[PDB]
Formats: sequence, C-alpha cells, structure tokens
Amino acid sequence: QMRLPSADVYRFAEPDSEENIIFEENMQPKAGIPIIKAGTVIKLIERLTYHMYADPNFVRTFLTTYRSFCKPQELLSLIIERFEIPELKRFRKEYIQPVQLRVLNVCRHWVEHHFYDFERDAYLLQRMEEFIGTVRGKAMKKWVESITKIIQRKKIAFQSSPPTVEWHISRPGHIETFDLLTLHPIEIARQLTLLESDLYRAVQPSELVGSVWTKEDKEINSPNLLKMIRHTTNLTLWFEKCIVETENLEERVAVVSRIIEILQVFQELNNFNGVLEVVSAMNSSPVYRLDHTFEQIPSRQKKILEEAHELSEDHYKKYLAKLRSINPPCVPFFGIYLTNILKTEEGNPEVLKRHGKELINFSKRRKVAEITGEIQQYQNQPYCLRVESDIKRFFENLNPMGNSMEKEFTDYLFNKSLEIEPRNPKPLPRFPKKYSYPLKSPGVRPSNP
Amino acid sequence: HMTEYKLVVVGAGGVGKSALTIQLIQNHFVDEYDPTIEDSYRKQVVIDGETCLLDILDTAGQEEYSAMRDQYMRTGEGFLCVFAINNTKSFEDIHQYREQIKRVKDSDDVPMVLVGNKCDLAARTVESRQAQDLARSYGIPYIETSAKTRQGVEDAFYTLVREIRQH
Ligand SMILES: Nc1ccc(S(=O)(=O)NC(=O)C2CC2)cc1
Ligand SMILES: Nc1ccc(S(=O)(=O)NC(=O)C2CC2)cc1
Repeated sequence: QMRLPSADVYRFAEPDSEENIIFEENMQPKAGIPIIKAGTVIKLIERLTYHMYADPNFVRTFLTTYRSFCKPQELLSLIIERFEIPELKRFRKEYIQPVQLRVLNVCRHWVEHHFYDFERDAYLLQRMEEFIGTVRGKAMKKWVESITKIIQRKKIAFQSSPPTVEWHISRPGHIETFDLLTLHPIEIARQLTLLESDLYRAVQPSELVGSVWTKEDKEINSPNLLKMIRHTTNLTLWFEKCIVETENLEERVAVVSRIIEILQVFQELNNFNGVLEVVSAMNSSPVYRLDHTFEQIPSRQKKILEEAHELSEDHYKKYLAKLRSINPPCVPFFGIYLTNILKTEEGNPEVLKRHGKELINFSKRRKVAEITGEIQQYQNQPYCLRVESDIKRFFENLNPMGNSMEKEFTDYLFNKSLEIEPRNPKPLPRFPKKYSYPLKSPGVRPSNP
Repeated sequence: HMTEYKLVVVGAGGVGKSALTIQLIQNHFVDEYDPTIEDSYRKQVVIDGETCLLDILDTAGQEEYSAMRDQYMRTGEGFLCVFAINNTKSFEDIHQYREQIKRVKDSDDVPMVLVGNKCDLAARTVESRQAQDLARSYGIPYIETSAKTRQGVEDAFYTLVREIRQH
C-alpha cells in the first residue's frame, strides 16, 4: 500500500468510505471495473482520473452528464487541482504519472466531444489553454500537442451508386406542379427519409441531458430536436390536410391509398419517424372518422396500415422489438427517448444520503447517458439515396397551417371532415373533382434497375 | 381475468406532470425508477374492494408532437387532466385538452379527472376555488396532489377508476 499526502494538503488522498462513495453490486461488463452508484464530487473526480486503471465508460458518461451537479468552470478547477499533486520514486511513477495522464485524457475528451462548453464560455477555454501551457514533461508532450491541435480544429469550424430518382406526373425542374399525387410515391418517401435522417443526426446530447427541451429556454438549448419534432408534426398535418381538402370521394380514396404507399416505402427504408407520421395522420380525429373513404381502400393497404398502427400499440412494444431487430440506416422515432430521459431525471433523486452526507447520484446520470448512447448509435450510418434538391426544398418549405394557429387549423380540418363525410344519419353528398391529372398510382416497385 | 383500466395522463409540459404517475407506481418508500420496464406503467390495485390493473399512459416530454395525441386519446378509457398550481398557462391549457378528448371520443361525458399538481416550493398562482369552479363547469372531480409528499396521488387515480366504473 502506497503512502499518499494528507487531506489538508490534497483532498483526493481522503480514503474511500460509505460516507463519500458507493458502488453497484455488478462490474463494468467488458472491463471488470466497479460501477460507481454515487459519491461526492471530489470522489467522482478521483475515479475519473484514477491511478489503478483507466475508466473510459465513466469518463464518457461523466462528461456527457456532469453539468447537473458541477459547473464546467468548477470541473476545470477540480481537474487542475487533481493534476497539482504535492517510496518517493514509486509515488512519482504509480500515482503522479498515471493521474496526470488521466487528467489530460479527460481534457482531451472534453475538448473533442463536448467543445460546446468552451464555445459558450470563452473564459473556460482561456483557462484550458493556460493550464495546458503549464504542463511540462516528455511523457505529457505528446498529449499536450494533441489537445492544442483539437482546440485549433474546433476553433476554425461513401458507398456505391444510389438508385435512380423516380418520377411520376411532375418532371424534373417543374416544381410548380409538385404535389402528393404528382411526385412519385417512392421519391416522396426517399426524400422525406433523407430530410428526417439528417434532422435525426443533428440532435446532440446537450439538447437532451437535463430535459432541457421541456424548459423555458428549449428554443435556445434544443433547436435541432425541436426542428425535427416540427418537421414531423408538419408532415402529419400536411397528410391530414391533403385528405380532407379532397372533397371528391374517388380522389380522396386515391390520396389515402397513395399515402399508404409512401408508408410502405417508409417501412422498407426503416424510417420509423415517417411510418408514425402516416399512422398519426390516419388516426387523427378528421381522418379516422372517414368510413366511406376507408371502405374503398384495397385490403392489402388496410393490412399494411393496420400492422403499422400496431407498432405504436401497448407503449411501443412492437416498435421497440422491430427497432432492436434491424440495423442501420434507419430513422428512429425520438419521442420514446424523450419520455425515458425525462422520467429517469424526474423519477430519481439528484442526491443520495449516507450517514447524513450528500452523495451525487451518478447512477441516475448513467441511465440518461445510456439513452443518449442509444440515440447516437443510429446517427452514424447514412442512407445510400441521392438527394433531389427540388423535392427536398418542396418538403422543407411545407406549411400546411399557413398563418393559422394550431386550434384554428385543427378546427378547420375537423370541420372539413364533417362537410365531406357528415355524421350519420345525414346522407353522403357528392363533390366535384379537383385533379386534372390521372389518379392511378405508378406503384412502389422501383421502375428502374 | 381481472379488469384492466387504460388511463391517459394529459397536460402541459415543463411543469412536473410526470411526478403524478411516477409517485403512484413507485412505493411511498422506494425512489429508484426505470421507465424502460413494463412494471413502471402497470399496477395492480384494490379500489372499493375490487382488485384491478391500471395501465397508465403518460407521454411526458412528447408535448411538441402535437399531431400524435388523438392516437393515444382514442384507446384511453379515462383521463387525468393535469396542471401545475404554480403555472396559470398550464391551468388555461386544460380547456383545449378536454375539447380534444371529447372530439376524439365523440362524447361530452368522458371519464375524466382534473388534477392540480403542487410540483415545487414556488408560489401558488392557481387557487383551489378556480380549479373547483372549472371542474364543476365540466361536471368532473377535482383533486390536488403534491409531487414531493405523494399526498392526493392515490385519490386522483382511484377517483378516475370510480368515474369509469360509474360511466
Ligand atoms: N393506458 C393506455 C392508453 C393507450 C394505449 S395505446 O395502445 O392506445 N397507445 C400507446 O400505448 C402509445 C404509446 C404507444 C395503451 C395504454
Ligand atoms: N418499395 C421500395 C422498396 C425499396 C426502395 S429503395 O429506394 O430503398 N431501393 C431501391 O429502389 C432499389 C431498387 C433500387 C424503393 C421502393
């Protein structure tokens, strides 16, 4: 056993006890390292830069979730303090050298994966560069030069051929004519999957940890998550609007049927966000009630729709099994993750108390980092599909609501539903056709090799 | 088998709505919650001597997905319309939530309970008499709960099951 300084001169030398650190009964599955359940900030900082071994899982988790219990400015002070370490030959090689290298690994990981902390507080970076300058030694020169190179990079901020773009009534460049029935249903689904895939990939953990998308500054802290939820809501409203503004029954059956084809391609592409945008439109109050429309829908499409609906049923039990059974590229539904993060944070205490001493509940944070890790595993793999810039811009600019507010627009969709298919016993009226082009679908089978 | 009541929690986000269902499920002395498992939203209870299972849907955090509520609301047998007593906008949002529930269910008499949640030590802005008046105007019960102490939680959920049984 080594001889370490007194706590009066070096806080990290204080020994482990039930009053300052606790562990889970299990070990890290691939590393055989204990899993920390809770501890004081000094003890969490000690284990983050531990001399006995490296703990990359703890480092990764800690840096993703520490801001609830420690400010970035306070973390930098604690790791500078940890580096400034006050028999002697073994202490220099088995405590000082490992610890000082683990502090630099933490610095390196922080600037690489959580640079937003530095972007948001220029003085934090001032202090990182100051501290990194005071580091002297041949053992550290390699790691000091790596940190500097990452900072300067951050300061100055792949397959075979994809399939052929599908076209239906609208031809390339004729944006004026683009609409639900004129664009190819395969291409609507591909271009929406591409938009939604990039929207999904842009959501960072800093928009999720601490449930910040639900707080008053959600627009400042979760902009990418909110743009992804808004696109989704917009597409669902657009599908509902397309349906209920097609007053003629035969044309409306054609619209519903084409949307169920778009869904089928969403299913083939593993775009679960798109699948649920279609299911959500079909189960809305204005569309659900259109019995005369769904009566005329082919059984094959009713069955496609019925199985897509079942993915949501029973707290997403089937959806979750399906998502777990596929591999990227895919576009998951984000809502489940949002509820799981929120409930984990609100259903577990920030602190545990042992012998009257407060310990930061680190397990609660680990659970959140496990959800954020699951989101990131689907963000790496892109889709092998070509972008069609005009169809892309068409979907990015969709604004079904126009200048109306939510209630006004949603009341309008419902009143449109009641007009086109009145409540029983009122008979079904007839309405004139609105589409001058043929309503026959080209199908969802790719028309080209 | 025993009766299964499918309950739906509706309300504004950002004001601790999720504490209602979390407190019900977790024992009044347990505080380690995992929303990833089946037991976190399912609970066997005994109400007025009759044993039953509560299946509670709370999509807390998905409020921005405003076009997905109808799918959740149509299956639900009973609703807890939750607002925070320290947030007037959450109290004012209730009217549209009830309206959507009536629209989806195609009925003016839906088993529903209004819940005033005391989610923190911040000042009260919604007085009990305002909520009692709102609840009386809809013809539904009113229950106040505390997120910190579990007070009123069991009464909120049990009152709703009684509302469904008497439907
Ligand atoms: N209590 C309850 C209410 C509604 C349902 S559902 O099957 O309509 N939708 C869901 O589960 C949605 C969340 C996936 C189930 C249980
Ligand atoms: N029905 C269907 C299934 C898959 C797709 S695709 O765009 O992912 N792949 C292709 O088109 C392959 C044939 C080139 C489109 C429609």
